[PDB]
Amino acid sequence: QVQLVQSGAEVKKPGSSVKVSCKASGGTFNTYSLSWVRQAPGQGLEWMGGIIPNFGRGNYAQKFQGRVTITADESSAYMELSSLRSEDTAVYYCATFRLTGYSGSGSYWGQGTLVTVSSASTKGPSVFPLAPSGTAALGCLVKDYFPEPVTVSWNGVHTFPAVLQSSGLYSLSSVVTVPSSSLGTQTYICNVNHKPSNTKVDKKVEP
Amino acid sequence: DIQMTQSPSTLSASVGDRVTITCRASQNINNWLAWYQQKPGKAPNLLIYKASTLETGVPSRFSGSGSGTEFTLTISSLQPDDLATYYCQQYHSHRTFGQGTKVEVKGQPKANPTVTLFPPSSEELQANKATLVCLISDFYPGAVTVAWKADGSPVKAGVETTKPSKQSNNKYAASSYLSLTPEQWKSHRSYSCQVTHEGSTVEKTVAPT
Amino acid sequence: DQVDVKDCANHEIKKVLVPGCHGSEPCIIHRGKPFQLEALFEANQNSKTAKIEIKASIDGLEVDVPGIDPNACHYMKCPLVKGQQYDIKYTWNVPKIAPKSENVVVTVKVMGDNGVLACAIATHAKIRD
Ligand SMILES: [Cl-]
Repeated sequence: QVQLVQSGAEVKKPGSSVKVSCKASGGTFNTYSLSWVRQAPGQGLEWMGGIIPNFGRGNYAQKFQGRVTITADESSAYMELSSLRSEDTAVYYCATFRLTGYSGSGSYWGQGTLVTVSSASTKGPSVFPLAPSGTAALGCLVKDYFPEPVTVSWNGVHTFPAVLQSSGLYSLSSVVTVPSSSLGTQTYICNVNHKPSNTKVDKKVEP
Repeated sequence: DIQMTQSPSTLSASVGDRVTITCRASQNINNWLAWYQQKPGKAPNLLIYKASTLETGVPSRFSGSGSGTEFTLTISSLQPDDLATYYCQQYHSHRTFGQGTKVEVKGQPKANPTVTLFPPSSEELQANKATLVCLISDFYPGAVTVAWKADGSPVKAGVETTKPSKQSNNKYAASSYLSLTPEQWKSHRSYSCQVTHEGSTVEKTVAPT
Repeated sequence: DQVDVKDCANHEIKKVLVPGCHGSEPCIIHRGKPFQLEALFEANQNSKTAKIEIKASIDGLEVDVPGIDPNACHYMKCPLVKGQQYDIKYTWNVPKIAPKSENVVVTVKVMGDNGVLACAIATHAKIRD
């Protein structure tokens, strides 16, 4: 399948610059235009710029001209944003679109990269088990991390949006609902990935 | 610079209604107009390209039209899956996205919340902290109030509660966290998480044990 | 035949010709094939120099145009004399891998000693097999 893989989320200091990568697999950017689009939390989609890889240089929205550079070959594209300010906090996506001389949309989106512009350090979460006491409910508490995002998997599943404490740190929870009879005889571990602190933690949840 | 003016910013309608979203371009964009749908917590997905061409797999209820500077997206019969933010995008000269139209789908049946309350883990207590976790799912409409009690007395403090957020099944979830000292946890006979939705209260209680 | 272009200067370009294209009909540029263009223009100034600047876009995104000689004085007798007419012929090699597009914009600007000699925008070109 055509998949665009982007660099992981990170914390960048104000005045620093960030280089986001977008790698194509299962195909190439040949026959496609490549665009970088940002979405600040609660805000609309904004086009930063785009390129026809190997045929042209980066094209840029005048608001972003001179602070954004976009470069690209047939398998990798990059967006660099310099002089980062708090207003640059956003999910950055790479998106393809078929050239108009070909058939189909050729529309594919990366998973997106949350860039947090902040003076605060990354902080890995503590992971605690939520022991269960028709069905039983078990999960884990992913406590006091910064910035977002965290991702969760197990070994039916509900991952709740994070809460932000007055501390400025986040906490989230994931829940698996299982038959009471399977509790005595089956093992549950939750797999918490916090990329921005490079943290991966697995915790056993037993009665 | 080509500017896209999208109207309305927010649209409320019932299931089965016909909704139309308008996008105007500050200059000619020919037929180079796209429509994307962004469901909550998800990446944007293409619905229409070249003004009227449906992307593969998009339902027939979605249609696109235009007057060269004026373009419209129509949902012939609004469904709960259509709750999302819709954005027009010109691709004639560079690319410009409209401000987006949030579509709210009204008239759906009430659903009361499932409430799950977890006491502090032995492991968190080992770390000299204590968090009660109250998880709220499958409710509609997407508003709830959470009150925490200690031995029946209201707890006004150490309460952190999320805004409601849409599930993939078009009901809502939320979380409330109560931060305690381990001394407060063991020194009280019980704590309760009490969620009220449309005048119905679901109460869950835990005790150190 | 004569094709339609939009003047971005003061109507110095009198005619643009492209064999196999006509007026404002789609003008197909075939990949891997030579493309012939002729322009007739009146000099609006005496100029030692004529520098040609080509901006091209594919689906609203700028692309580099390879194989263009920037010195237009290579294809006509410079210095230009104000009010005299110059005919310039050029065959452009279309890359075999040229990006196929139904939305192509070509802007050709010729700059002289004292600013713009000539400017035209062509929007009817389509890149196909
Ligand atoms: Cl935009």
